[PDB]
Amino acid sequence: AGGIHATDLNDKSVQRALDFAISEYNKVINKDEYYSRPLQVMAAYQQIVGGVNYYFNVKFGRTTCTKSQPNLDNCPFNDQPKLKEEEFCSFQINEVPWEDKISILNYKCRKV
Repeated sequence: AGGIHATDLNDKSVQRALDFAISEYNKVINKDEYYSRPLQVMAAYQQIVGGVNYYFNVKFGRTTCTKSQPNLDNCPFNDQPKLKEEEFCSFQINEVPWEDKISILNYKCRKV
Protein backbone atom coordinates (compact mmCIF):
# COMPACT_ATOMS: atom_id res chain seq x y z
CA ALA A 1 0.00 0.00 0.00
CA GLY A 2 0.96 3.67 -0.07
CA GLY A 3 2.98 2.99 3.07
CA ILE A 4 6.52 4.21 3.73
CA HIS A 5 9.00 1.32 3.97
CA ALA A 6 12.68 1.15 4.89
CA THR A 7 15.38 0.09 2.42
CA ASP A 8 19.14 0.05 2.04
CA LEU A 9 21.50 1.26 -0.67
CA ASN A 10 21.75 -2.16 -2.31
CA ASP A 11 18.79 -1.36 -4.53
CA LYS A 12 19.94 0.13 -7.85
CA SER A 13 16.97 2.54 -7.89
CA VAL A 14 17.68 3.79 -4.38
CA GLN A 15 21.35 4.34 -5.30
CA ARG A 16 20.35 6.33 -8.38
CA ALA A 17 18.11 8.55 -6.26
CA LEU A 18 20.80 9.06 -3.62
CA ASP A 19 23.26 9.99 -6.37
CA PHE A 20 20.84 12.63 -7.58
CA ALA A 21 20.62 14.08 -4.06
CA ILE A 22 24.42 14.08 -3.61
CA SER A 23 24.83 15.85 -6.93
CA GLU A 24 22.29 18.57 -6.13
CA TYR A 25 23.64 19.09 -2.62
CA ASN A 26 27.15 19.74 -4.01
CA LYS A 27 26.03 21.88 -6.96
CA VAL A 28 23.13 23.90 -5.54
CA ILE A 29 22.81 23.62 -1.76
CA ASN A 30 26.40 23.47 -0.46
CA LYS A 31 28.55 26.44 -1.46
CA ASP A 32 31.85 25.16 -0.09
CA GLU A 33 34.73 24.68 -2.51
CA TYR A 34 35.22 21.05 -1.54
CA TYR A 35 33.21 18.02 -2.50
CA SER A 36 31.14 16.44 0.25
CA ARG A 37 30.01 12.80 0.18
CA PRO A 38 27.85 10.76 2.61
CA LEU A 39 29.14 9.45 5.93
CA GLN A 40 25.81 7.90 6.94
CA VAL A 41 22.57 7.21 5.09
CA MET A 42 19.09 6.14 6.20
CA ALA A 43 16.59 5.43 3.44
CA ALA A 44 12.91 4.73 2.93
CA TYR A 45 10.62 4.57 -0.07
CA GLN A 46 6.95 4.97 -0.78
CA GLN A 47 4.97 3.95 -3.83
CA ILE A 48 2.33 6.49 -4.76
CA VAL A 49 0.02 6.85 -7.75
CA GLY A 50 2.19 8.12 -10.57
CA GLY A 51 5.63 7.35 -9.17
CA VAL A 52 7.88 6.52 -6.24
CA ASN A 53 9.11 8.60 -3.33
CA TYR A 54 12.50 8.29 -1.70
CA TYR A 55 13.35 9.71 1.72
CA PHE A 56 16.96 10.09 2.83
CA ASN A 57 18.57 11.24 6.06
CA VAL A 58 22.15 11.93 5.08
CA LYS A 59 25.18 13.10 7.02
CA PHE A 60 27.76 14.73 4.75
CA GLY A 61 31.45 15.20 5.46
CA ARG A 62 33.95 17.39 3.66
CA THR A 63 36.46 15.59 1.44
CA THR A 64 39.91 16.74 0.35
CA CYS A 65 38.78 17.10 -3.27
CA THR A 66 37.50 20.23 -4.96
CA LYS A 67 34.18 20.01 -6.77
CA SER A 68 35.78 20.80 -10.12
CA GLN A 69 38.00 17.77 -9.57
CA PRO A 70 37.57 14.46 -11.48
CA ASN A 71 37.02 10.98 -10.04
CA LEU A 72 35.28 11.89 -6.79
CA ASP A 73 33.27 9.87 -4.24
CA ASN A 74 36.50 7.98 -3.48
CA CYS A 75 37.96 11.16 -2.02
CA PRO A 76 39.11 10.75 1.56
CA PHE A 77 37.34 12.92 4.12
CA ASN A 78 39.13 15.88 5.65
CA ASP A 79 39.87 14.39 9.07
CA GLN A 80 41.83 17.51 10.08
CA PRO A 81 40.63 19.05 13.38
CA LYS A 82 39.00 22.42 12.62
CA LEU A 83 38.63 21.64 8.88
CA LYS A 84 36.16 18.78 9.29
CA GLU A 85 32.79 20.09 8.10
CA GLU A 86 29.73 17.88 8.49
CA GLU A 87 26.08 18.49 7.78
CA PHE A 88 22.83 16.56 8.15
CA CYS A 89 20.09 16.76 5.54
CA SER A 90 16.81 14.99 4.95
CA PHE A 91 15.67 14.64 1.33
CA GLN A 92 12.29 13.88 -0.19
CA ILE A 93 12.80 12.78 -3.77
CA ASN A 94 10.18 11.90 -6.36
CA GLU A 95 10.68 9.58 -9.31
CA VAL A 96 8.53 8.45 -12.23
CA PRO A 97 10.37 5.16 -13.00
CA TRP A 98 9.15 4.47 -16.53
CA GLU A 99 10.02 8.06 -17.58
CA ASP A 100 13.53 8.81 -16.35
CA LYS A 101 12.10 11.71 -14.32
CA ILE A 102 13.41 12.59 -10.87
CA SER A 103 13.23 15.69 -8.70
CA ILE A 104 13.70 16.99 -5.18
CA LEU A 105 10.32 17.62 -3.58
CA ASN A 106 11.96 19.03 -0.46
CA TYR A 107 15.08 19.14 1.73
CA LYS A 108 16.24 20.44 5.11
CA CYS A 109 19.91 20.70 5.99
CA ARG A 110 21.62 21.66 9.24
CA LYS A 111 25.29 21.98 10.18
CA VAL A 112 26.18 19.35 12.78
